[PDB]
Amino acid sequence: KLKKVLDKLRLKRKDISEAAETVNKVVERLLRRMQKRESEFKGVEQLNTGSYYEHVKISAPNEFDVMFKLEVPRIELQEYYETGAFYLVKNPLSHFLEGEVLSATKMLSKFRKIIKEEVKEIKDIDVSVEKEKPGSPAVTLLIRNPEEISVDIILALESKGSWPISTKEGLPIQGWLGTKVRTNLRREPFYLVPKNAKDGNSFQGETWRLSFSHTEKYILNNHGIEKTCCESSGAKCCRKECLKLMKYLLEQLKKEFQELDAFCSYHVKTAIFHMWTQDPQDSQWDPRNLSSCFDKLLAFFLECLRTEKLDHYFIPKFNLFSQELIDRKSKEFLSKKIEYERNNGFPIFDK
Amino acid sequence: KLKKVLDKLRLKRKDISEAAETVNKVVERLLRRMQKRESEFKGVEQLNTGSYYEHVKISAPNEFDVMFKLEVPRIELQEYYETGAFYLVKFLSHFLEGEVLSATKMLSKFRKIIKEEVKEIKDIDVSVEKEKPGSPAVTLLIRNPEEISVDIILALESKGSWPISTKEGLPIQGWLGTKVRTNLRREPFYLVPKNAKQGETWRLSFSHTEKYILNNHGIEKTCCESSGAKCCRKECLKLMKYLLEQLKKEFQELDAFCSYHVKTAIFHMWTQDPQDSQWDPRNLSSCFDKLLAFFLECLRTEKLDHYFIPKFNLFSQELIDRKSKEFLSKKIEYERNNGFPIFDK
DNA sequence: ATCTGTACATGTACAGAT
DNA sequence: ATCTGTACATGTACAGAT
DNA sequence: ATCTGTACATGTACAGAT
DNA sequence: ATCTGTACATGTACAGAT
Ligand SMILES: Nc1ncnc2c1ncn2[C@@H]1O[C@H](COP(=O)(O)CP(=O)(O)OP(=O)(O)O)[C@@H](O)[C@H]1O
Ligand SMILES: Nc1ncnc2c1ncn2[C@@H]1O[C@H](COP(=O)(O)CP(=O)(O)OP(=O)(O)O)[C@@H](O)[C@H]1O
Ligand SMILES: [Mn+2]
Ligand SMILES: [Mn+2]
Ligand SMILES: [Mn+2]
Ligand SMILES: [Mn+2]
Ligand SMILES: [Zn+2]
Ligand SMILES: [Zn+2]
Repeated sequence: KLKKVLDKLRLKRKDISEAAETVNKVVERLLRRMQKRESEFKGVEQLNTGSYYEHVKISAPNEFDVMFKLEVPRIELQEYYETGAFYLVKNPLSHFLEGEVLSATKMLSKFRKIIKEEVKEIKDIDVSVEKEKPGSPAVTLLIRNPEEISVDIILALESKGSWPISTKEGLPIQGWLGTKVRTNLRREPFYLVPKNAKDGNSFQGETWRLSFSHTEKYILNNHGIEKTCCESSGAKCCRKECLKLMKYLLEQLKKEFQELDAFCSYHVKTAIFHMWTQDPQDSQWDPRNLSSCFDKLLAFFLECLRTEKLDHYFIPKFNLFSQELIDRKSKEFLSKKIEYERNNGFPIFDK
Repeated sequence: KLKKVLDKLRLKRKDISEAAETVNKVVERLLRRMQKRESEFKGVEQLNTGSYYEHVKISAPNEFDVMFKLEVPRIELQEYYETGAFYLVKFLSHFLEGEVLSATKMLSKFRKIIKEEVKEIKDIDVSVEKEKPGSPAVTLLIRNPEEISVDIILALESKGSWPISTKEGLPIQGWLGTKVRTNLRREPFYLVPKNAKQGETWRLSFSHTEKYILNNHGIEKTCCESSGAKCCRKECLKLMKYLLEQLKKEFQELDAFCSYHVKTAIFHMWTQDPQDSQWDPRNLSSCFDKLLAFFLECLRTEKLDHYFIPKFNLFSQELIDRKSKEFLSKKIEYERNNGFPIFDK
């Protein structure tokens, strides 16, 4: 029943194969262009992230996320007004500086210009660059070989120092993945992507946001308290399956209802990270109990909506569901929709 | 009772501190000599190994193992007979015996250098132990004034795929898992100048892999961590090591046995019984008793396969006589059936 | 002659197809 | 249950640069 | 190239709580 | 007796400086 829904959401190998071949060609060509001698982005490296590379993409392989990450040694960070997530950042990049402050907007604008130039010279493939969207750190490619595929090329600064202080009590995996895992994860770099809002606030053009997309990918692919969870000599859990179901519920509601424009799949991802922390035992995600596991995720998400509280998993003081970011009305609208589907056998899964 | 024995075997923080301070001085000075000096071993790097660095040393901090590992440009290995563990090495040109990199020549120069440097140490009472023909180590004897031995082990580091003899080894797939096993086998492998029984042959070492396993020994990621549950795996290893050590002190008949037999056996047992709840501290007695039963079965079948190299039998007749295994069997069974009176010594 | 940034070589987990 | 395409970590060969 | 600084894992040690 | 919290000690991966 839920299993039949998962059957419908499963990607097909033929679609995967055809989509990846084209995405890989485009991305490699753009990455090579970035290495040309006079490029401010020479030395940028690729990191594939997001649902496709975590194996939780649903319905079709039609949206791919790729970070083009540039190491920026000897950075000093200044927190933007105690928000925990947003920072000012203070030589190939000297053209993007205003005094000692690195402009996210100048740097993103040049990045976009280079990508557009290279895209125009692709005659192989039907590909174009989507109009910039406010609040996005990405240059998005629209590929039509024939099926529509979007690729988000995300500009990111790489810093190898210790993670900012706002993350100190974040990543609360000690009871689940453990202390050695958390220590090792926090020794990896952290990333900053352009905030890129057009909201008339101070430093609009120069504000960067923390990204832990690499850490999140690791977690999704190494998600059990037991080392053998979902391995060929261990037991299958239903953690990724619950994430896929919850993502589908949101995707379906969002297609129908403009009232839900403020919500995105990262809200669901964040909520399930909290549930995986609350219920760390693999036996609490037994496949035989798929319905009750999905049901408890739903109940948890409803509580987050109704109490207006969903803390960023890495930055606990940052509340993704504050009234400042999302209206009461929107949260209540979504709450009623979720409770309806839950209590009437998920008719939206049949559409 | 077993817990009281463990209390006696526990190292004291003050002894640890005093022993490590002296060991670290001597080791650092030898490692530095191997460098800025125009030695064939320039670029050798330190890797601490064995029971002290795995936190399973018992009784006193009086025996330390250190590898001085040298990366060597793509070598070619030829298995010695079909021993699995021993190899001739081809492509430091000073250490060739017509094209083969001689374990004896290379170890001899290494040992010469260490001896020379040791003679110039004036602040610490340290000497080099007479060479043992079976040993890949240059062994130091420190009087601190307590007696401390340090094994400085020369090792070639190779970054290639592990040799074919290890293909079915490291059988951790059901315990630590496939990602762990794959990642482990992506690390280098080591060759130490332990001769086959000759002079040119080298032997495989996985001391780095063994150390990782002892530090990451649970099916659960949180085993023995501050937000997980304590298991009794290392405590059973300590107890079994002490039983062998005590029997070996009393009976010369047991000279062919060593702690690495016990280590190998418990690796096998941890693979057979992977679940952390099968090693609950409340069940220390049962756990130690099943380790004993397992070891007795290894003795009775004359079979103890190297954990990494399955065709290498540490209990073959060629290495250990039938009578020696039977002698040990009887001793172990006596201690087991009389409540371990040797633990009270 | 050597050095090297770039891309191929090797190996296998994950999960879809049969 | 087996077979099989993709992703990806790490080793290494080498055209072009020095 | 080498070396120090940081962070926190692994331990010992012991009082107070359970 | 064990568990839990704090203090005190060593080992170790790796960034950044030199
Ligand atoms: N607001 C945010 N805060 C932190 N990280 C974010 C974020 N938005 C996106 N990300 C990161 O960037 C990745 C890609 O984002 P999206 O493409 O928008 C979604 P997704 O996780 O890939 O699933 P989907 O594309 O199937 O909906 C996320 O997986 C997450 O790691
Ligand atoms: N026969 C062998 N084969 C492979 N590796 C061996 C070996 N003998 C010793 N080693 C490696 O070298 C390490 C140190 O060896 P030893 O000092 O002889 C023992 P130990 O494991 O340190 O315990 P112990 O010194 O408390 O008795 C071992 O732990 C192992 O990793
Ligand atoms: Mn995505
Ligand atoms: Mn995206
Ligand atoms: Mn030792
Ligand atoms: Mn030794
Ligand atoms: Zn799982
Ligand atoms: Zn444990």
